[PDB]
Amino acid sequence: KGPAVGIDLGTTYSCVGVFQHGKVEIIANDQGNRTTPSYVAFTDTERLIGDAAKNQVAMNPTNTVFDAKRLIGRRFDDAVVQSDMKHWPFMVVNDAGRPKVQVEYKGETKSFYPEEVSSMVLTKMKEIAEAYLGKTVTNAVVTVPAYFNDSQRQATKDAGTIAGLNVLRIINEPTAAAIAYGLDKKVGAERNVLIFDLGGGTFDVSILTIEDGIFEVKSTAGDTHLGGEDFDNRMVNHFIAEFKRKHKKDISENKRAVRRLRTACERAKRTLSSSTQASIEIDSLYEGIDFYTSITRARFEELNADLFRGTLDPVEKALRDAKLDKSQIHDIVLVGGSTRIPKIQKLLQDFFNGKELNKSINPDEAVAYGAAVQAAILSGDK
Ligand SMILES: Nc1ncnc2c1ncn2[C@@H]1O[C@H](COP(=O)(O)OP(=O)(O)O)[C@@H](O)[C@H]1O
Ligand SMILES: [Mg+2]
Ligand SMILES: [Mg+2]
Repeated sequence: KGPAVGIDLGTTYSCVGVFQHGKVEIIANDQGNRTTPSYVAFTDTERLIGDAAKNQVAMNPTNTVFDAKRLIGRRFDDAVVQSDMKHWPFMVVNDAGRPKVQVEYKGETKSFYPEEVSSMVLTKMKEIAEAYLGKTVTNAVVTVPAYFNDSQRQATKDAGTIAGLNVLRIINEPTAAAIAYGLDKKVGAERNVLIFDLGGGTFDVSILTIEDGIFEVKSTAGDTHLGGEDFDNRMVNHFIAEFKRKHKKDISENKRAVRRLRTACERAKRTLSSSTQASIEIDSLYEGIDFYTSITRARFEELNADLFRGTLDPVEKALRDAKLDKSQIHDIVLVGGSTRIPKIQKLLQDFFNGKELNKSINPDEAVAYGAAVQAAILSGDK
């Protein structure tokens, strides 16, 4: 038993919540973080997961694993797996039709099914909740993309059982997100909700119709390769070029420097959702040279402008596929870290002619939050 937890097992970041005393507690990890990166690192001594794993990525490119969700419940020959393989710095191999991640670990070669990597991320998530709860955690609602097929669902469920979790339910991320706002508890006459989920690596738009607490996916739209990482990349390019003019050199081909630069860019991006200017500071970036710079919000918004404006296309598409008009949407919910960008909130709001957004719950926590809630309903404690 214990309390049952909600866990958003995310493409790039995951989050665990628990409903207690009438309230969801989004649980902070060991580093104080309310979301934890979906990273697994192998070194010659130890196995790292989350913040630890990501914190050393620039140092250990080829043995740090991530993106395991893009492999979950799929076969090695899947054309999606085949193109994806070409951007990961880690080695992916075929095991009798099944993809496996191949790493070096303590000097030995080892290999893992997606559901095993995802099981390690769910372990770190279980242990977060347990350290907060001072209890063993056993029961969990785990979330998945609405477009997820029965096999993808089943492998995630197995990710759970391998982490030593009993998965009370696999629920769609955009439904969780609607639940966290209490949208499944309105008044009779059926409602239309749009979930606008812009994450680290993926963009999903969902239209959900809610009839007396029952939830139906009318349409889903989006882009499997649009997310915060892409805005970070437009920044890396700005900065690679900036070093050329300032310091008369080209860092492009140094893996480590470009990664370290990636990390500073990601962090400065987060600051620009709150401030109009952000500083970058990197001791000894390329051959001894220190990099000090800044980036304004206007220039961030400039490097990314097509990407941000373009997020409105899947919105029109999803509205078209749901046989719905703009004016027929009752709530718009923001899900995903990137929806904290004021520009994107401006595009989305303008499109909906001034309609208010549901944005009071941190968008990178709304999935886990609704899942925490649904988990307490499924345990009886709600
Ligand atoms: N404050 C912010 N402003 C802009 N981007 C943010 C902010 N906070 C987090 N992000 C971006 O959110 C993305 C993470 O999305 P999130 O929903 O947490 O993960 P996932 O897509 O894996 O579910 C990352 O690219 C991250 O840098
Ligand atoms: Mg997500
Ligand atoms: Mg708290």
